[PDB]
Amino acid sequence: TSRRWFHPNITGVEAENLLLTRGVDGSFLARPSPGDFTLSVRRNGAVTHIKIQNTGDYYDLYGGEKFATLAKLVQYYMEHHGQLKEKNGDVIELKYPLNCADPTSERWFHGHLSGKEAEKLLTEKGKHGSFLVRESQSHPGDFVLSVRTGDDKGESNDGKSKVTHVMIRCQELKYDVGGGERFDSLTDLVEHYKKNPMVETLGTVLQLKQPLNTTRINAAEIESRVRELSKKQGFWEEFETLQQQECKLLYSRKEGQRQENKNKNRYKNILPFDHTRVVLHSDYINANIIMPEKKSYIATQGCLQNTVNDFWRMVFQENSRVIVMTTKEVERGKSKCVKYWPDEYALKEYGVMRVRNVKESAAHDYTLRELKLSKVGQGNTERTVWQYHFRTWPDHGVPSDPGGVLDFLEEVHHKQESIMDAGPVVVHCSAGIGRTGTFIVIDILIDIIREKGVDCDIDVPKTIQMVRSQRSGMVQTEAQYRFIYMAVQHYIETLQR
Ligand SMILES: CC1(N)CCN(c2cnc(-c3cccc(Cl)c3Cl)c(N)n2)CC1
Repeated sequence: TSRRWFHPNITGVEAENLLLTRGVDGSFLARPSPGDFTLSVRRNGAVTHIKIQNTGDYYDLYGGEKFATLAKLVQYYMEHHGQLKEKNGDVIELKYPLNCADPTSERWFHGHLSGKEAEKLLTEKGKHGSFLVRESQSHPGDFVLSVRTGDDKGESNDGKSKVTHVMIRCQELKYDVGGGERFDSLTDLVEHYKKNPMVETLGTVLQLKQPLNTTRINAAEIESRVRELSKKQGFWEEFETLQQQECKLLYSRKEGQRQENKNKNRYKNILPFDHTRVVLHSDYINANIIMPEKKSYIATQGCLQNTVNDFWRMVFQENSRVIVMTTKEVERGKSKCVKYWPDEYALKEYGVMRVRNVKESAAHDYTLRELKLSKVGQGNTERTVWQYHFRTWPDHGVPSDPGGVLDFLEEVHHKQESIMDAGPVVVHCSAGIGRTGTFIVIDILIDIIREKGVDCDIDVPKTIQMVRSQRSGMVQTEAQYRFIYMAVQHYIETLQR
């Protein structure tokens, strides 16, 4: 569970060179291509490149299956759960992950950074255990590990906290700390000294507890940050650093893997976490609760014809009053969601549930439907559910401008507020992770902003990671990540005007 097999800055020829020179039959590595990826596997003394497409909904292993994360794909195939057979029939077997040495995707690596800058950052934002690695300014080629140790966090003036700088020599492509073991990369060195902290001569234990947070920003300055991330790419490096931490979120999904529930998932290997699974009071639905660390969400898949009734049971049980569909019924020739709502003015029964379609309202980017949900046998249980069906989301990538999405979310939020103590807001697309995660993260950040104003801190990676711990693969592509950033920027600018 390390994910050292993903090389962010490698190309096809370099991957072939690595697999043949420093590898053996069974060695594999994943690499990024424009939005797609490649799994290069050594077999029979040669290399085979399998394409992995991710347009925004899921990872598509050509000749394989759909996955919410590259980590889960590699796990699925290494552990023999599935066999990556080729069109010929011969099995392509993953065996030995060829570890990468590039640290640009590590949370704690800040190349362009001086000693005084790093010490100032640690004094300001770091606490006990906060650490970072930087390039040595006095020794070109070597590095420096700056670690803080003390009692409290912040720029204290009592001598209880302090910053220590440990030199890291890079000799013959191997990293050491002036003596002892020589590690194959900065990552191995950092992990070793995380497990086995250094002890100073007088007792001080240099604990590498958490990396120094460099992503939390004040909203007012997002503009600058965006430019700082636009000058490889800033957005790309930050999103890849976020992806690197996906192997720490492979939680249990046994309920979705049950044989009774197989037919209730649109995609086989995209399942809900057990600890945030939506339980029905026939208890299974591919849905998860998303709770920001007041308004909660339900992230779920597009309805299957055999799950519409369970979907409406969920909406009723959870007392949800707002639904957000971010996909049309068919995309690029494939079906992504079954029509689960009645035609305008019509009334339809889904199992024990009943749904009237009172009125519809066609907007530029979306359609609003005022449905009335009730339970057959008791009319007192009639309630109004407002379905906001977004229709102008491109089949590939993300919108070019976030204004439509922002007004959409603003209306959704006002509607959710109009109903007192309303249940979670249901949000779904196809697999319920890509567009769903993007919309939910944007809604969370914009709610923070609207409540606390411009004078507040926002952390996009932290929010996305908190949401990913509740459903696998929330926010799928770097395009959606940059779109989140740009939508926050646009909302800040509109509020400032
Ligand atoms: C310059 C650099 N090499 C790439 C950007 N940078 C960072 C920092 N922190 C995060 C972060 C923040 C909160 C949660 C999670 Cl999970 C993550 Cl990963 C991040 N994604 N990138 C630092 C190193």
